[PDB]
Amino acid sequence: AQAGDKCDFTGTLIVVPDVSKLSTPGARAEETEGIRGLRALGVRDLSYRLVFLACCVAPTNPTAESIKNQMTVKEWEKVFEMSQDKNLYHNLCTSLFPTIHGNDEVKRGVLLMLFGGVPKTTGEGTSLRGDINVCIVGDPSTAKSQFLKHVEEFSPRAVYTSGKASSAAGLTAAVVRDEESHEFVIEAGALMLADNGVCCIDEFDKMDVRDQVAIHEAMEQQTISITKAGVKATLNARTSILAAANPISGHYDRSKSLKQNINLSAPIMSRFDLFFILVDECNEVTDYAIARRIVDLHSRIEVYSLDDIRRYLLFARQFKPKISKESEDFIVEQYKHLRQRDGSGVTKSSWRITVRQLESMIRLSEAMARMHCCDEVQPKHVKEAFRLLNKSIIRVET
Amino acid sequence: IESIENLEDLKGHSVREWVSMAGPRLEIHHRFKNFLRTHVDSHGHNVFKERISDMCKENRESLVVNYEDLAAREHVLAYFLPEAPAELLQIFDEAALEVVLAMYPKYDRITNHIHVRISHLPLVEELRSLRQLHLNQLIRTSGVVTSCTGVLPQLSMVKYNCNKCNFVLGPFCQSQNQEVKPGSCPECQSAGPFEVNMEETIYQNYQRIRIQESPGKVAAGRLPRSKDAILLADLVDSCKPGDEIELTGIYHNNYDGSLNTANGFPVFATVILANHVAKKDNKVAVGELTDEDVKMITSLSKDQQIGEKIFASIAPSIYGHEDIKRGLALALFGGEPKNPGGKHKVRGDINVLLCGDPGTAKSQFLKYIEKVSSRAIFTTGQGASAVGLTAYVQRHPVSREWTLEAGALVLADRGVCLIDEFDKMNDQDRTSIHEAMEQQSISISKAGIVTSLQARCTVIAAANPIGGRYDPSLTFSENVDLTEPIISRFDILCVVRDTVDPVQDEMLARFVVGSHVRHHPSYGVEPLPQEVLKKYIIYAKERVHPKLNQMDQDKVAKMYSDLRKESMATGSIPITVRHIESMIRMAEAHARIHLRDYVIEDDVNMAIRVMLESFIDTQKFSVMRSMRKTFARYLSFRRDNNELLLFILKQLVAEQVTYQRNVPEKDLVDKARQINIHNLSAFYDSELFRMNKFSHDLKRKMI
Amino acid sequence: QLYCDRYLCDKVVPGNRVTIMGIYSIKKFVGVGIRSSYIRVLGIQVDTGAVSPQEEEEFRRLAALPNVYEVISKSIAPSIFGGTDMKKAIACLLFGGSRKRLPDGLTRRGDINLLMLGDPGTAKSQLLKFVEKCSPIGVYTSGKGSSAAGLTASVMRDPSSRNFIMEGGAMVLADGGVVCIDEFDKMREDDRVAIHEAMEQQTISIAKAGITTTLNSRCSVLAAANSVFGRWDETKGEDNIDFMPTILSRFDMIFIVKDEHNEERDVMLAKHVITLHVSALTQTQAVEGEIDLAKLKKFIAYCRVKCGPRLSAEAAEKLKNRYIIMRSGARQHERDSDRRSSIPITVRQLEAIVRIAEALSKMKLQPFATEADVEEALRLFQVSTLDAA
DNA sequence: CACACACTCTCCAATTCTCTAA
DNA sequence: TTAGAGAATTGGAGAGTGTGTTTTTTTTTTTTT
Ligand SMILES: Nc1ncnc2c1ncn2[C@@H]1O[C@H](COP(=O)(O)OP(=O)(O)NP(=O)(O)O)[C@@H](O)[C@H]1O
Ligand SMILES: Nc1ncnc2c1ncn2[C@@H]1O[C@H](COP(=O)(O)OP(=O)(O)NP(=O)(O)O)[C@@H](O)[C@H]1O
Ligand SMILES: [Mg+2]
Ligand SMILES: [Mg+2]
Ligand SMILES: [Zn+2]
Repeated sequence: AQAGDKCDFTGTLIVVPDVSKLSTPGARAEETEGIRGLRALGVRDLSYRLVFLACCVAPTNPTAESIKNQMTVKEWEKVFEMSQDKNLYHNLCTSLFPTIHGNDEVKRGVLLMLFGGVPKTTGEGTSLRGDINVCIVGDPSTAKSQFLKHVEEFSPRAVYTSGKASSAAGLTAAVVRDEESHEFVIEAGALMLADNGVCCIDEFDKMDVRDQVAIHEAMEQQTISITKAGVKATLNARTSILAAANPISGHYDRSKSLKQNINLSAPIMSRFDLFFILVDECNEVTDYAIARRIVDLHSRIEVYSLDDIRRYLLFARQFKPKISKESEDFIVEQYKHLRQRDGSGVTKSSWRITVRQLESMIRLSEAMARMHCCDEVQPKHVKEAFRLLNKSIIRVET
Repeated sequence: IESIENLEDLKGHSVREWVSMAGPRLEIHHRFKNFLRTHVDSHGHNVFKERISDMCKENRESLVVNYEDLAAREHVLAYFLPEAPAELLQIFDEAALEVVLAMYPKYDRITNHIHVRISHLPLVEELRSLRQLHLNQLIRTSGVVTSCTGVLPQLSMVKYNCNKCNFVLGPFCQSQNQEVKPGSCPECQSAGPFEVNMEETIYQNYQRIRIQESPGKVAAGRLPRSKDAILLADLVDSCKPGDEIELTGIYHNNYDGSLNTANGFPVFATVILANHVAKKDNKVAVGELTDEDVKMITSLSKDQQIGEKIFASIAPSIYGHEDIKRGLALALFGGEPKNPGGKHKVRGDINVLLCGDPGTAKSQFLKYIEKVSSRAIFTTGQGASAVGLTAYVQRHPVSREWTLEAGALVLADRGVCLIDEFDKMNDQDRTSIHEAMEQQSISISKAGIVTSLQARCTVIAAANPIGGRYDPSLTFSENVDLTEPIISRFDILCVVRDTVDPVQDEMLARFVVGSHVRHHPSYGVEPLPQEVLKKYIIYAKERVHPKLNQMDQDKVAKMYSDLRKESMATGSIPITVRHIESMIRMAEAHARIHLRDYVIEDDVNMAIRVMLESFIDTQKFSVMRSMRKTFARYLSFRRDNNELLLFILKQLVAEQVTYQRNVPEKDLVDKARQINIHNLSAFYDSELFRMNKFSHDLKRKMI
Repeated sequence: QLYCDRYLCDKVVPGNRVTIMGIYSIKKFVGVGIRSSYIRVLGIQVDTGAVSPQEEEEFRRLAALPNVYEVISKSIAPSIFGGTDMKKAIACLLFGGSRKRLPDGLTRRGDINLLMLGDPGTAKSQLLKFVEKCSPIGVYTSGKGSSAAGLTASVMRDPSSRNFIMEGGAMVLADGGVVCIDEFDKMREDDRVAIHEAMEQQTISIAKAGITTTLNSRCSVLAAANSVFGRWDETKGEDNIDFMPTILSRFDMIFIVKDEHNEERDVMLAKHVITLHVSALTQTQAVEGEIDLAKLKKFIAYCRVKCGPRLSAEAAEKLKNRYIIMRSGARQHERDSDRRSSIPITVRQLEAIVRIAEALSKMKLQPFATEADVEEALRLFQVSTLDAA
């Protein structure tokens, strides 16, 4: 049991004497009056305190082989059904995001963010990022926060946080004086708490400057390096980020690029694998459908279940797809296309296509192959990943 | 005592008493002696002859035995060792002393005991996972050293003067458990205020360290567990606060009344009796290098293309950036500190600044340097402070007097400090490193402490320009936002750009996708393996020291003078006087890369090239070409000189033909040493003799 | 820990470098068998309050020869090319003026405060590192790494006895010598205002935790700083300085140092630096026409303890008239600019000229400062007045 | 220092063993 | 068959020895101002 856990303790209430008052051959002795008159106690008095002696502890209300053995034959059958399912992409999207009307591409991007790529270690020992980062920009009336809420209530080990900090440690970490030791110690932030998980950062445009700087290291190198008085540390932050942000002045303008519509700097922009934009169209049929869906969710409600998707995700994430040679050629040609296309706006403030976007294409194709439980990435996976990435570039430009 | 043919049949005993009795004790003694004498490695080399010889060369009193070798060669000793570690380590120490005095009969003058240390024990444990089942067993743990006492003298075999008569009480052994009380004098029975005989008492070095779980192995928001460990004899000062270590030792418990009264239950204090400390930083020390390793290093230095190999070995998973790899290689190997006349210190370390666009592998370069280098400190932007970088004063945790403590720059004193997001720092935090960057010291005057610490590190920083995108319309000074005092403190100043170029983009994409294929969980010149590179680096840094005899002062002086002129013209970068000393440092670093004991014009030309190319890189687009032709035509980009050796060869052939008509390679190299053109291997690889139909052979020596 | 006994008591003070000869021993009235160790000192060799007569008469000779000022100046930081006026001012700072107490009990400062301010890579830190080693009493500290308490004096409780005690800072440790404050522009303003009293009055008045006293801090401040914009950036003028007039008036000389890009200067400087790096292996042979640092240290100590000069009457008249002229010039410059200059020209600058003349005479062990000494002092000070105007 | 607790040792005499008479 | 006088063993009184004790201020540092 760990501090903060709510646990049921089964055992005995017992009584523990003040043992410092007792003198014995083994060891000699060191506002209410205790009981008196024992030989071991001498002229002193013995006080008591109540202590619970737990024979059992459990929570109060709760490897690859390990997964396989833990789960049941019916769960195996359901996993196999999902692995063989046609339209699995859209089925998982609809199952994860029932309240969301439309935004089917954003649903796909968030699903691949959940599946994630394959982390790798270079020959020299440096690590290549496997996690996928996604940012959803949109007007405050759009579904940007609802995507984060659905992800957080679906996935285990995930954190929801605002860009503005509720604590001295915001997103990354802080150094604070211990109240018991009077000594500087780490206070963990949202990314550290979301290590090997998903961090859903709402109002990402409103970060404090310490987080605005340290998120650079946290998003790409997946570490938080601290060098302060009393503490030197490298803290693991191996997290996938799902950010949500507002345009400057509170509404989006399609005539302007995303770089002009949000306050994120180019280094921060380069970290994200996918960007999405939500504009509140004043379309009567869309409002009609939104009201229908919401009130149906409140009144009538009282494909796949979230537990089934949890089991399938946990099963599928253990796959490590490999790159076929033809899919490698497809990735190379697609990146050449993307880069030479970006050359038409590199002089005019485009979301310039760095090498991080090549590696984001690699990550997204690997996530596709993981979703299909494939041993090897294929040109179909590369094409779908390129579709999402390319559409993000085009929507970012206009 | 008859030899015991089977130690393995305990015959109902436990291991402790079984090895404590005489028969199995002598059998273990003989087996360990035979193991030390006869154990050979995969090449057939007697490893322990070499190890004991090195130990006796260096007077080190301690012998590291690999548990893998012990388990492979002599099974039952490896079987009993973790079960009864104190007893078997005592027997091993006795046997090792016998073998050592067989090899070196006079080593008793240097030592009276040999400590056998055990390494690579498979019984690895997490600190959070130690249980009562591990008590009195040899465990292996990992953690960060968070506290250290000073090296203190501890009684080991103590003698007491009698409080009344002149008798001295017999040798009593100290236990680590309790104070030894003398008892009563056997001459007269007095038991009064006895006192230690300091001169006849035997002491041992003592140091108590506290280790805790490493901060990256503890969970976020969770408090770390910790253990005390006792270091005795030559294990003291094996580590300092902040060191990541692996600790092999006996997990030991004893009664503590303080814990009993704190808990209300008979809880026993625990401590680790350390047997072997190995810093996870220094996986290979200079003492670990074997004759095979140094033979490999020295023979590999004779390749004569080793500079290109060493440059290519810097971050082998990064395409391109040859200038970055060159600068980082020079910084990683480093120059020599000098102090002419004992009154004028100049730094030997080379500082590097990588400025440029996002997604250009600057951080990956920094993490590579962190991984490859011993004594690497990594820090980032707002995560650093002036105080944390340099040094900090605190109340001591227990005694509460003000005490100075080491910051990152002090902890990296003979290593590398890596500062990512360098432009994102505060000015107050960034100005702290000036003294450490140039004067290589940190002077603190706080709370009664007035002292200077050594901070002789090499700073490698990464930064972005203003707006997160480099602008060729502007110079470096116009788009960096840093100021002249900090800009001038960086010897090598690199600009990395992410401009579109389709052929390079295609090649880079193929390299990146190939890297992702190669590293799945499963330039031309070829690099070294990284293990070999690490061994090569530490040998080059510690066993080799370049010395400058001459460097053709006119060339560098004229270069510096007109580099100052053009810097004043464009305003791109301040040049001050530090660039001259950067030239000397880079030349020494290249000499160290080649393992030269003396610097030469090859190294000087390399340093000249690095300086001129980086300065040209600081310029604008239009200005850059004019600067290129300026410094290229007038100053020294000494690529090659094949024409002189070509016509020397032609002259020698013409004279030889004229002599014969009416050993040429020896004639050629004789003339090549007479003239200052000694780098003849370049001519033998070049085309200029080949299309003129000459050829060479080191055996026949005909051309 | 060191135990000293009988005449070894007060043979050394904090800051002294020593070679101890002693018995390594345990105290004899964390762990069980742990004993605390110390050295019982049996001899002390201070590495380096007395001059042998041979050193004494040699110092008389050295003061007697006519170009002693030039010899001293060439001895200041011999590895540094150029900066002759700065080296001369540093020599004046090392020797110091003469401290005085007037009939009404008021004290006049004798020490000389010097600020080097300007471009990077101009050997300011090397000059500080030389002066800290050459001065008989000398401490080096970074402005960034210092505080008000750690510079002047700190108050703290002792774990051995619960009472408040004082611990000396940089100024107290350097009392009688020089504090070399590198990175002087980097220190906090609240920490920088701590040293005003210790700079002018040469005292540190503490009233904290019940203990109320006034310690001595009779030490020179030699400070190094950069411009507000890194380089001097000559169009900016007075905006290059963020120091207050209060602190700036306490500096006798303010050498504004600018890195001049001249081609022959750069060639000579580069050849000097290259030869300096080349010559590190040459067995450290003796040199003509200069004083070794170990000898110049002793000579400075001898002159300081022996000689306190005064101004001659005619010399004082010269100084008076020149001071009035300089004051009128400074007033008219500020009036023409319609803005106050960062460097004020005050009565402390008059007394600074007096101190510099007395230091020049003290180099020669002359009881009186001549018109020549006053002229040289005014020449050095008019570099600082150039730096003002 | 000095005044209470905590512990051991010794001596003294009270009880039980042995042998005898009522 | 009971019990009482002389000798030996065991209970415990007490004499002697050894142990333990009687909110405050200045300064730093990170984060928050
Ligand atoms: N030339 C290259 N060869 C190989 N990988 C590259 C190259 N350029 C960029 N990358 C990859 O790009 C990713 C980002 O590298 P990184 O070092 O974080 O960029 P950066 O220089 O730090 N930009 P920034 O953090 O904004 O200052 C890594 O996965 C690198 O492997
Ligand atoms: N005239 C000179 N002669 C010899 N070495 C010099 C000279 N000028 C500068 N240097 C060298 O330049 C380096 C920097 O010297 P330093 O003392 O730090 O100057 P600085 O003005 O204090 N630099 P900064 O702290 O940025 O203002 C040292 O290695 C000096 O030896
Ligand atoms: Mg970076
Ligand atoms: Mg300086
Ligand atoms: Zn005795």
